[PDB]
Amino acid sequence: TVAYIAIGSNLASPLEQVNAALKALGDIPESHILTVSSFYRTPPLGPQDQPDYLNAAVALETSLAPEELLNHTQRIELQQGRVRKAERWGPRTLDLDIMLFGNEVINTERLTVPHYDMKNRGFMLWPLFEIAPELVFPDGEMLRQILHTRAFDKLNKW
Ligand SMILES: Nc1nc2[nH]cc(CCCN3CC[C@@H](SC[C@H]4O[C@@H](n5cnc6c(N)ncnc65)[C@H](O)[C@@H]4O)C[C@@H]3C(=O)O)c2c(=O)[nH]1
Repeated sequence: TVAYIAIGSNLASPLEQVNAALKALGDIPESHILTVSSFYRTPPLGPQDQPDYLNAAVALETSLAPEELLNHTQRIELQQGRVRKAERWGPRTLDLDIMLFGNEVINTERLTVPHYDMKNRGFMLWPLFEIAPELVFPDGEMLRQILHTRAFDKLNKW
């Protein structure tokens, strides 16, 4: 099954954290990366003191069940998501979100697929459109149609 995973990091210098997470995704059992979007920069919209986010999308081929894939993404967040710089580990700065999982619809306590808010997030839709422009959602909405309707601002490459 082709799962599409959004990866974001708001560390001040996030390239090494993002690469550690991508390496970790490729090492998930019974799975392997098919394609990775470019890295994109998303400035914060409200308070300008928060760092920019680095955002990307990953196509992962996997035979795992959806909740099993979520277990691994959450393990990676626990293992790689915090960075130490001086005397303490900072807060979690890495987010891994399952956007789509084949054409399955999931609505459990733990997992909502398609991701509940991806249709409002250019930082999710634009990297996904780069790697899967013909993507169709389980209910028949088209990724191109969503971007056409909202005319989201394009994001700069990192
Ligand atoms: N520029 C920019 N880039 C950005 N990147 C990412 C963000 C916000 C990340 C916030 N995001 C982090 C992961 C989860 S954490 C909560 C619970 O959600 C459950 N869950 C349900 N369905 C899920 C699914 N499909 N995948 C993964 N978890 C899923 C899970 O059980 C967990 O316990 C959702 C949360 C959110 O999006 O609400 C952001 C930004 O703000 N700005």
